[PDB]
Amino acid sequence: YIKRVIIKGFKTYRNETIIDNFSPHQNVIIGSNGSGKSNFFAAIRFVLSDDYSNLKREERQGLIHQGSGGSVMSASVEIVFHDPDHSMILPSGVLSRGDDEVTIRRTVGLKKDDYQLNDRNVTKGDIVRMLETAGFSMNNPYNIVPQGKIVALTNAKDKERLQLLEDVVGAKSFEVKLKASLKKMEETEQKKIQINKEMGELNDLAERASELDESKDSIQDLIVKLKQQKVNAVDSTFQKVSENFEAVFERLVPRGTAKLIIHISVSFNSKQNEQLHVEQLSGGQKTVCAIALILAIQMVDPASFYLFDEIDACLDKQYRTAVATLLKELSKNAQFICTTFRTDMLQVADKFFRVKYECKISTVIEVNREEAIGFIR
Amino acid sequence: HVRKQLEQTEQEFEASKAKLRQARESFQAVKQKRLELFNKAFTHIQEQITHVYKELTRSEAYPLGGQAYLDIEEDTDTPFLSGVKYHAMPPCKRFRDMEHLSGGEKTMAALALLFAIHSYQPSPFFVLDEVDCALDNANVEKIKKYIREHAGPGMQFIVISLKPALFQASESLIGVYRDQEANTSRTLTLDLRKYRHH
Amino acid sequence: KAIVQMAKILRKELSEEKEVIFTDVLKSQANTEPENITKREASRGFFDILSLATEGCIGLSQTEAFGNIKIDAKPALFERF
Amino acid sequence: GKLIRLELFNFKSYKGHHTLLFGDSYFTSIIGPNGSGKSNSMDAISFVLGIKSNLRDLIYRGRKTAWVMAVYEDDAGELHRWKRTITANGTSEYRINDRVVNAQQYNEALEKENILIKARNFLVFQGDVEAIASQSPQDLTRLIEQISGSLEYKEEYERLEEEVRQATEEQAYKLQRRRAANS
Ligand SMILES: Nc1ncnc2c1ncn2[C@@H]1O[C@H](COP(=O)(O)OP(=O)(O)OP(O)(O)=S)[C@@H](O)[C@H]1O
Ligand SMILES: Nc1ncnc2c1ncn2[C@@H]1O[C@H](COP(=O)(O)OP(=O)(O)OP(O)(O)=S)[C@@H](O)[C@H]1O
Ligand SMILES: [Mg+2]
Ligand SMILES: [Mg+2]
Repeated sequence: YIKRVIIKGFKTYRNETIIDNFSPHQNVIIGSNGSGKSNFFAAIRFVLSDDYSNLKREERQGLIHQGSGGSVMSASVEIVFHDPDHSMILPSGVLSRGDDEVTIRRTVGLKKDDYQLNDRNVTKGDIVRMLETAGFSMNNPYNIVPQGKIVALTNAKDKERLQLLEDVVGAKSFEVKLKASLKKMEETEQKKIQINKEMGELNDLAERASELDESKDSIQDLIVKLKQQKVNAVDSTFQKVSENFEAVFERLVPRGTAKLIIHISVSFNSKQNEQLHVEQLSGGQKTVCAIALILAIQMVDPASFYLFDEIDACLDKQYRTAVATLLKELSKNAQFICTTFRTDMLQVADKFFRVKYECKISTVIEVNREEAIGFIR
Repeated sequence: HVRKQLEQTEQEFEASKAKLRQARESFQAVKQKRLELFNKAFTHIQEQITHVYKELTRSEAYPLGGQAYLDIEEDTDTPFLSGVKYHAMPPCKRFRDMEHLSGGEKTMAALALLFAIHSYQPSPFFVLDEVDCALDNANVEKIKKYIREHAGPGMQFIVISLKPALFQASESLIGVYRDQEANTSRTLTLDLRKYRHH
Repeated sequence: KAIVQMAKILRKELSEEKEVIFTDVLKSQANTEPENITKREASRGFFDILSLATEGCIGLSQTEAFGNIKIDAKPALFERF
Repeated sequence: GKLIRLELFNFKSYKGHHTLLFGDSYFTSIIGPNGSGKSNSMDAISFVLGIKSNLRDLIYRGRKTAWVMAVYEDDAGELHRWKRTITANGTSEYRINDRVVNAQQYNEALEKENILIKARNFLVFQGDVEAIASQSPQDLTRLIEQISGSLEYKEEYERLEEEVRQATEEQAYKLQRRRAANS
């Protein structure tokens, strides 16, 4: 799906860095601590997703390369796709499957420099509009797994997991719209109580008082019906999530059961045992249940490219083997860009990139069979 | 009628001023005690953080290592009420913001801070969880070369580790396996002084 | 890779004897005398037998401080690695 | 000195009597797969020295009582058996050398051999490196205030802050209503 990445002037990169020839199946980027294999993912997120939305001077200086007093002007990331049919905004010289003019270089400067659309400076809205109709979303919790997210979902308590499920549904289009009608409720209440009492002082204004009473009845109707819409969406998505989680966990661990009980707590075990939530767990099965939940969150809405920054932190031979086999089975539908230090997702993947560390600049090379050499030295 | 009222109000005002001086000099005494007890620990960790970071970031390719120091933002009268910023700069690396660092470099700076905090009041033992499992093989080897050079009489190291590059060099192994048919944990131990290097 | 090798050495030693000492499996795998066995091999095999034991495939018995480890077979050993 | 061994009985994963032997080894690593109880052994180390930070939850569940004893030898060569017991009603009994001891004398016997739980200088918990790598400058000030021993005298500091502030404010308005009484 994604074809080649061109990175110039970004945080730890040279005058131009081209990474090419990765098939739509699973591809793995390796390196060492300080190479930039998590900075390549921050080069991908800089264009497609909306982490770097609108930035002040310190965030721009964090993006732009501070490379020994050279090339501090700009940073640019181009991402080339390939597709039989893909969405677009204006024709703009349609290349033969080379839709890179729509995912443009994303040029930032020290000042607010505005980027283009094949030599025409075009807003972010057209980019997110074509990515709207390309089957993506610019604020998904699954298309970005940065450094520290899986350790965050192993120390998040039950209400924070329910809020992340609520943002998985996107049901705050039924909640913050209900908060706008809550603004309406407070202002309408403390305005028109005074209005109807002064009208009852004068009392044809009782007609105005009566239809403001029925307007408050309409406020009641809309708030209970939108609470009904919220629960109607949330429990259907939860009926999807609970069973996706059951299937994913019974595929990872072939000896246990795992549900979700909504009050979020996760009643599971490893054999014929009792229920234990995330207070009473080893870190190994805590990160197993965290990645099983996120591999359930993918299955409510599957996308075409995923990013896995150390999705197998420090588990085990059996757990990395199960996660590698499940990711190989899942790579039949979408791109799976990943990062590893251990060879269990190297024996099963297809493409292997190595980020060569130097102490200010870095570049990516591609050989395939020197990687297990690089890890089993 | 007003003169003895004046003197009684004046003298209970003076008694309130005297107990004000009492509580105020007691406050300066407990403040100076808190200040000295904080300042000696601050000076000790500030002098040892540089050496522990140089020991954690040197290698064969770069023998001098990085440099780290922690310092008060606003040193006016109370360092214990101000924040301490921890600057940790690895080899060939310099920033203005510290959170631009890697996963392994953050883990190295964190382990250097813990080792420098620990040697203020040195406990007879030191116990470590799986802090190694966000690191590559070079940083795990530097952890092993730091621990093997420091573990001895007066400083015992008990690490919980999964990486064989770290626990292959211990003096003894405690292997804990879960017997599942009885639903218990069990321990075995092994002496690694019976075996050779290389 | 490693656990398959260890599984084969255990199936070989436990096919003939009822119990086998861990240090014998380590001498068999290193293909040398015990004085030449290295820490990396001993730790690798030790962790491998802990993993094999945690799956419920083998049994482990140790009755002295830093003493010999006795290994016995379970039925599940000859069908799952 | 050094820790010779731990003896655990019906602590979290450990059904019955188990022995964690350290011996002469000044560098001993605890290994095993996931869900096995290495961090349970570290929690036994943390619990046997008096950390409270759900006390019924430490007893083993199969599907009565629990105790853990740390044997430690000092620089002279004498053993200091420190046993903590979770009894049937949720209370913790402390024992030194088979002699029952309360909380403050137990912590005093620990602080006699430079084991300071109130500083927590020697325990690195699972994820504590990522936490201290994500700490705020105020959080690091709290940590150095912890390990310095100067986290004590904090409530006395803030209490006497309030005392001297009330005193000088009452002195000032004493002056103002005193000149108003002279008025
Ligand atoms: N503006 C910049 N100028 C120079 N170097 C930068 C800049 N921003 C970030 N870096 C460097 O880019 C690197 C970012 O760390 P990464 O190598 O991406 O993390 P990682 O090591 O790939 O992930 P790990 O190993 O799991 S923590 C660090 O070496 C930073 O010093
Ligand atoms: N009171 C208890 N009774 C019985 N089992 C318990 C009890 N408390 C915890 N457990 C179990 O013990 C497990 C913890 O095992 P540990 O050995 O601590 O994990 P660990 O493997 O040491 O840490 P990792 O996975 O290597 S990071 C929990 O996940 C529970 O299944
Ligand atoms: Mg990273
Ligand atoms: Mg653990």
